[PDB]
Amino acid sequence: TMMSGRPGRVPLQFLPNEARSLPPPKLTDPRLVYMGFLGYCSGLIDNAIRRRPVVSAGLHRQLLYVTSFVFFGYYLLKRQDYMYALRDHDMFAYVKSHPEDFPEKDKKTYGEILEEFHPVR
Amino acid sequence: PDSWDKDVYPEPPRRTPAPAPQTSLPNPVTYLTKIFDLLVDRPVTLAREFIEQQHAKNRYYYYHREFRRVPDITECEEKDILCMFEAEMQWRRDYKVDQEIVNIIQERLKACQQREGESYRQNCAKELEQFTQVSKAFQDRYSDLGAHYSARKCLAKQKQRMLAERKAAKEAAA
Ligand SMILES: CCCCCCCCCCCCCCCCCC(=O)OC[C@H](COP(=O)([O-])OCC(O)COP(=O)([O-])OC[C@@H](COC(=O)CCCCCCCCCCCCCCCCC)OC(=O)CCCCCCCCCCCCCCCCC)OC(=O)CCCCCCCCCCCCCCCCC
Ligand SMILES: CCCCCCCCCCCCCCCCC[C@@H](O)O[C@H](CO[C@H](O)CCCCCCCCCCCCCCC)COP(=O)(O)OCC[N+](C)(C)C
Repeated sequence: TMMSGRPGRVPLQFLPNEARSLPPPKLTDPRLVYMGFLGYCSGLIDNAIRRRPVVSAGLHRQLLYVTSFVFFGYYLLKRQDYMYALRDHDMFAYVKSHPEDFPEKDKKTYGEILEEFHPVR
Repeated sequence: PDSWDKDVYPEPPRRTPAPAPQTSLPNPVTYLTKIFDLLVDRPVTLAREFIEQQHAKNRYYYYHREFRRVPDITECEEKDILCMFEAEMQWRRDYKVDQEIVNIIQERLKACQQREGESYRQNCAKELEQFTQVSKAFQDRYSDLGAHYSARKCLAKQKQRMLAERKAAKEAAA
């Protein structure tokens, strides 16, 4: 477990307060559109299994499918973005606080670097 | 013709002997040439005159793109992706230009062979030496880089060649 037991972590909290400082996902997010597509597919499959007209029947039910998927997808995307931002924050903090473990290296040009040549023949 | 550069594509001056007939028989070649000029050359000349008159009314121009020089892979730092990209693109353009230079020299060689005809082995010795030198340099540059060639690989090959030359010079001086 990498980020389990992280200091200051409140248990059973889907989205902490520190996540409010990150940019929320746009409503036209391609991931949100894909979640809505999944909801629409679920509605179509529901109509197919219940032997209703797949495309025409149950418009309210299909709309509820799409809406529920979009809602949960928006919150899931918020949590995913928060976790990735937290990972980057921790990585940068560790790199900064361990300079002897992460030292800068002198940059040499390819005019100085000697690379062996392997002819293709 | 001013279409191409006479210096880049040289032509020896054309020496055509004058006719010196020895018989009273008419020349069928001359008669057929007169017929050809009367029946074909004049109509095609008039057609081209009309076409060029149409072209002169709508004159417009196109240009030759100029590329400024950019730092090469020797100057680029290690894993400096932008400099590596610029250097690789420049190296590819130079490779294309060198290929076309070799093509120009080969065209010179072929034209001189055909022109000199039965005395080509002697009169085309100048164009054979230029082709030999150009092809030697081009081969030393891009001989066996491979399908996935690059400026880095060409630089490694040049470094290997320079090391071999330095070792040979040191051994000779020893
Ligand atoms: C549309 C492209 C989708 C691509 C994939 C996307 C993901 C899946 C889609 C979601 C689920 C869709 C519904 C599934 C059930 C369909 C049942 C059916 O009959 O459907 C016919 C139905 C119309 O018929 P109906 O009158 O309602 O009822 C007739 C009976 O169902 C007649 O039924 P029957 O009694 O004759 O049933 C017999 C039939 C029953 O067969 C079926 O029911 C086949 C479909 C169900 C199988 C599984 C579907 C996929 C589920 C997810 C799995 C992964 C998918 C991706 C896989 C990729 C790799 C393959 O069985 C057979 O024929 C057996 C032989 C074949 C078996 C072997 C082949 C199996 C292939 C499995 C994979 C198929 C992938 C594509 C599926 C596309 C389905 C439309 O048409 C559709 O459902 C069309 C799809 C919806 C179109 C909406 C259009 C909206 C307006 C335009 C929008 C334009 C774009 C919007 C943007 C803005 C533009 C301006
Ligand atoms: C103050 C007044 C307002 C309070 C607001 C409420 C505060 C939050 C309340 C949360 C609900 C109350 C508790 C109910 C159970 C909590 C469940 C959830 O919230 O907890 C989180 C758990 O969240 C879920 O794990 C995320 C659900 C993600 C669902 C998708 C999984 C990803 C699948 C990948 C493919 C995705 C496909 C698309 C899916 C539709 C983190 O809790 P944690 O104590 O730390 O878990 C310990 C175990 N660990 C450490 C190993 C994780």
